[PDB]
Amino acid sequence: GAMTIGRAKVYATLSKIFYHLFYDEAIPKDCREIIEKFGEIDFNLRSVLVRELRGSVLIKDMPQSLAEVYESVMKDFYERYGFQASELHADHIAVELAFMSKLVEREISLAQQMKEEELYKIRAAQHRFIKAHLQPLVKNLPSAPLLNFVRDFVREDAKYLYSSL
Repeated sequence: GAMTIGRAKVYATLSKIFYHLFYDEAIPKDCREIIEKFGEIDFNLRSVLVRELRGSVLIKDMPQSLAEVYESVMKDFYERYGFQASELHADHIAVELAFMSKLVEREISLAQQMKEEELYKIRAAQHRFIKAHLQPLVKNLPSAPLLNFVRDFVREDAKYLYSSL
């Protein structure tokens, strides 16, 4: 219901914002206003910074052996749920957020089709994805209003999923 729709919207909206910042494009006012519903916020992050918000870059504790194959690790997870990374490295924050929005969009339908077992499985996949990939990425973000918002959202979403599981 309402919760699932909302989660999908936040993930999709954050993803789109990072894609625009990546290419040094203005954020559509439609996207801004969505995040501005939470209140006023600064959307000014340098494209040079945004381009490098990748898991294998931000996570300094990542072993070189893992960082060298991390794209394939990400793509293996994505392919399992029929997702393909658009344009950017598979471990880029924008792509990871887009993948979450897609998992949550599938959850919306499964909840209303009342498919209990598949609903548990999709939520379990979301939590697995956050624990393995997205949360480690976001915990290593530098401090900025947009990035802190993403931190807060992902932290609270994983708690939500853990409790629902």
